[PDB]
Amino acid sequence: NCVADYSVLYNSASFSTFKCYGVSPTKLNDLCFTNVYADSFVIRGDEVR
Amino acid sequence: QIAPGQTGKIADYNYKLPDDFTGCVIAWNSNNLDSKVGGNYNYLYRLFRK
Repeated sequence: NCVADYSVLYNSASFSTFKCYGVSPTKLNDLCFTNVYADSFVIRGDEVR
Repeated sequence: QIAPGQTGKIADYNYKLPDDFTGCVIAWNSNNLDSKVGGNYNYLYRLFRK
């Protein structure tokens, strides 16, 4: 129940692992979704793989 | 980012490589050639394009 601007994240120039699976990273701004689930985390470097 | 099918500020806003490349991208370190103590700002980079 809110509008998502994924360009702020995609062009945030602060990430390093912005991989997308099943959706083109550049096409979130066009697609509409029933809901998102954002899972918070804190893991080590070698383990981001 | 210098390889076909990729994205990023260089791959999207500097120099796009088509998905059907035939060639090689060769690169090496240039720490002792291109860097100076006070900073070498002679290499320019864009972050914004239409």
